[PDB]
Amino acid sequence: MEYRLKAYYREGEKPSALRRAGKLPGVMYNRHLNRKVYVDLVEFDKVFRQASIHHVIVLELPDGQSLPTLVRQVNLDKRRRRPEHVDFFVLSDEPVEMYVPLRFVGTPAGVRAGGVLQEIHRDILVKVSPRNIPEFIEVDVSGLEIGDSLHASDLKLPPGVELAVSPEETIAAVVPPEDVEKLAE
Amino acid sequence: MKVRASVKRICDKCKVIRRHGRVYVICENPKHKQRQG
Amino acid sequence: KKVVAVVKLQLPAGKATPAPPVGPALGQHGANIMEFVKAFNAATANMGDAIVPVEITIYADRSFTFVTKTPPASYLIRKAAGLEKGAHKPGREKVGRITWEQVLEIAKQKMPDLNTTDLEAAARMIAGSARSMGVEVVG
Amino acid sequence: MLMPRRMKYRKQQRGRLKGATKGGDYVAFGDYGLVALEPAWITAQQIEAARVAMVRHFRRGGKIFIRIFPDKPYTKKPLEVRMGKGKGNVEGYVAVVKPGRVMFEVAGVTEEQAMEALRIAGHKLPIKTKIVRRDAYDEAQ
Amino acid sequence: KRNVELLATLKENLERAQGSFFLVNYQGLPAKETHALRQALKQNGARLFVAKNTLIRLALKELGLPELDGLQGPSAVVFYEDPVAAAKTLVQFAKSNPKGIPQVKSGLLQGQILTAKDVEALAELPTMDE
Amino acid sequence: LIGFPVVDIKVTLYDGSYHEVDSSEMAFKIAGSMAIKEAVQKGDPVILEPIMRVEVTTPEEYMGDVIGDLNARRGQILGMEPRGNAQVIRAFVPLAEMFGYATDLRSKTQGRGSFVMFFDHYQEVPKQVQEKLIK
RNA sequence: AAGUCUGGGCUAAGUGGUAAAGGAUGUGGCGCCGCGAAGACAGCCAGGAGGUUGGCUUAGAAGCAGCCAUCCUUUAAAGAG
Ligand SMILES: [Mg+2]
Ligand SMILES: [Mg+2]
Ligand SMILES: [Mg+2]
Ligand SMILES: [Mg+2]
Ligand SMILES: [Mg+2]
Ligand SMILES: [Mg+2]
Ligand SMILES: [Mg+2]
Ligand SMILES: [Mg+2]
Ligand SMILES: [Mg+2]
Ligand SMILES: [Mg+2]
Ligand SMILES: [Mg+2]
Ligand SMILES: [Mg+2]
Ligand SMILES: [Mg+2]
Ligand SMILES: [Mg+2]
Ligand SMILES: [Mg+2]
Ligand SMILES: [Mg+2]
Ligand SMILES: [Mg+2]
Ligand SMILES: [Mg+2]
Ligand SMILES: [Zn+2]
Repeated sequence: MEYRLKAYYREGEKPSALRRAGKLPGVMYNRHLNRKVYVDLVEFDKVFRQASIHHVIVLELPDGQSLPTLVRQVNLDKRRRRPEHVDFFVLSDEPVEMYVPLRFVGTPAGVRAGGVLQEIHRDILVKVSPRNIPEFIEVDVSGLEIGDSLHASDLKLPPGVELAVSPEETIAAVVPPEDVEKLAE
Repeated sequence: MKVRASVKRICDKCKVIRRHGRVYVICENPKHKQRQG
Repeated sequence: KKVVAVVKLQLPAGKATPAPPVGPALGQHGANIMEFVKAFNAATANMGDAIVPVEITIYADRSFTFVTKTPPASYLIRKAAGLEKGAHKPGREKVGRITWEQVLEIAKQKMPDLNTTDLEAAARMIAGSARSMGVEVVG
Repeated sequence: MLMPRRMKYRKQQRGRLKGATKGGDYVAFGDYGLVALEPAWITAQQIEAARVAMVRHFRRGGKIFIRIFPDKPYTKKPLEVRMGKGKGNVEGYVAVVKPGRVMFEVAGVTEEQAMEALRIAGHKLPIKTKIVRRDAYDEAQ
Repeated sequence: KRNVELLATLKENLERAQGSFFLVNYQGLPAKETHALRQALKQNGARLFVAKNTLIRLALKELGLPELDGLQGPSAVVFYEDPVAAAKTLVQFAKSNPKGIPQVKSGLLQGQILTAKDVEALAELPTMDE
Repeated sequence: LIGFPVVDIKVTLYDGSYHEVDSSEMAFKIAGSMAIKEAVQKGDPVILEPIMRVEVTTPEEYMGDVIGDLNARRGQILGMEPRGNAQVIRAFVPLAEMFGYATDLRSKTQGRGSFVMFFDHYQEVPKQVQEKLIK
């Protein structure tokens, strides 16, 4: 849950040359720094598929530095469903704005009754110190029946960790379930 | 024998064979007998 | 003069007519087939209902021999929870209830039929058999 | 089936299928997705069939989302007339789709269930289409 | 790799609670005659230890790894181990040899056994209650 | 629907008027009919067909085959008892499906079974039968 | 007219030398998890069992019409099949 990934420095190499040779063009930045980097596709993919934009990844640069980051954006080539480039946010002791996995706890009274829980948000936006990223945030959705929902305004929130979006924003809902009976009409 | 462009395993004993350039399906049940054609 | 057989039946209470399975598999006994109407409804006429199991053996001079078990899990529990039937849909509607120590005494009725020979093991069988029907156990 | 409630204009010129999906490329709602492998005006009765497939599979049921909507009116001249005398009569609606688009999404359903539905839905469509499942890459968008 | 481990512990446990474990080739017995000639050694061999049958492969890594006199009877074939010491047995090997040398064509067939901690024998173990 | 008798209804009479002069006995007959001819027309009419209470007597070799035929003839089975041993199977099948039965029965029972059959009641022919009949 | 030219690889259909949805133990090459000498996969030798016909539902649905539930027990194991 505190990931590492090798990360090297590119200068003038073509993104195409790189992408070809199994590597992933990328950039790492923050308000003090900006640097063009590549990672091995397959290695990033292994990490990233667990980490996502949620958990720190740590960049082992050839120079020996050990940058601790967050994946900010990841550009996909739309034709091939694949990653072309990654944005690496280099974290700092200041608090930071980022995304927290929401784990939905419990089975609703609306599921189990025929229907369906639509997790609108699977995570949420959060202002927070890097030093306390709550790798999780549990929400109880057992009280939800069909036609019921749940907004940010709920949501327990460890400390601290304040929200970062309107609490007016809805986050899960239970909606009714595709009926073949509903069909003929 | 069934003769179609879609030859498939129909039940759990259905067997897919390649014979003399042709894909067949062969099975205990004889309705299942396909030939690709 | 038909063979030595080991027959296994399941007939309920009352209906003691010599029709299948009391006929083809029972002709091989030369059975006093109607001696069961009276030698069965004599342990089950104070009771009335209850399927009571039975094994019927024949030998070499054409006579029959049968010995019975004890009324079903599902049966014993139905007349302890104020019920005629089960619960239609096991899950959302319980139509009776039973304490931890009324299942034990039901578990004490079925003690010489089972796999275990215990009470805590046995009563959870009764307990699982209450979930099978949808009658909550008064715990 | 599907079509616009209202339109600013009733017939439109034909345009062109160059290129990958403009957007709409990542899964947003459900757990599984059906992505178009090729360009095609998918027609509404098509979309509709695909839906009906999946509800019929699920029976009851989960949730199907539809991410393409047919809003291009399709013209056609009446049979056996000649060129000229104006543009033809709108006959139905279609949705312009380019490879990488996610067309339909499913949620609340077994993994076996999803794939099989999606398999069927593809069969009702005039193009290649791989099934996809929600990833990290999707939620990074 | 695998649950094969939490059964070496099992058999280690039930072996490290004894010193006189026998072994039988519990072959052809049905289910009706199985839960008999097993409650049999549960009302003749204390606790609930008739046979603890488990993979010979591991019950030689069991006897092997406690050294437990490397029970080399021949843990080939159907091999089921009669914990006669996780019980209270003695001439209770007769509890075995009656149910089996009658209720079959060879019933609870005896193979290897080691009493106190000394390796018993073949028929001399099978005649150790007759 | 197809001009067969109307059965199974409750005819409530209430309001009305008269004339010491114009009105008559005949003049009220026509009133009643016109009333009823619209009653049974404006209220979801439906075609009932007859249904027979059937007993088939079969050597029980033949049980399933027979019940099989029975359901397949749009029937609905009621139960099974022994007789001359021999067996008996009771059923409601629509009469429309009992034509020439004796011969399938004899085929399905090796010419060893038999049957009796009686009108029991009427009921709503299937929505997919009814509207074929309306020709 | 000029190489039966050189080195690596594939293809077995005369594919090359006429086409699509789709279908396939064709053939090669990758990659990812999985089980495996604490003995896997294949065959084959045992067992595969109780409470229990689970409750409900038809006249009967006894593991296998179908609607619920899917526990418990001896157990090496064994599903309310
Ligand atoms: Mg990849
Ligand atoms: Mg086909
Ligand atoms: Mg074969
Ligand atoms: Mg044009
Ligand atoms: Mg455009
Ligand atoms: Mg078209
Ligand atoms: Mg012309
Ligand atoms: Mg036109
Ligand atoms: Mg016109
Ligand atoms: Mg298609
Ligand atoms: Mg994918
Ligand atoms: Mg966008
Ligand atoms: Mg050459
Ligand atoms: Mg060459
Ligand atoms: Mg060819
Ligand atoms: Mg050629
Ligand atoms: Mg050719
Ligand atoms: Mg290939
Ligand atoms: Zn087959």
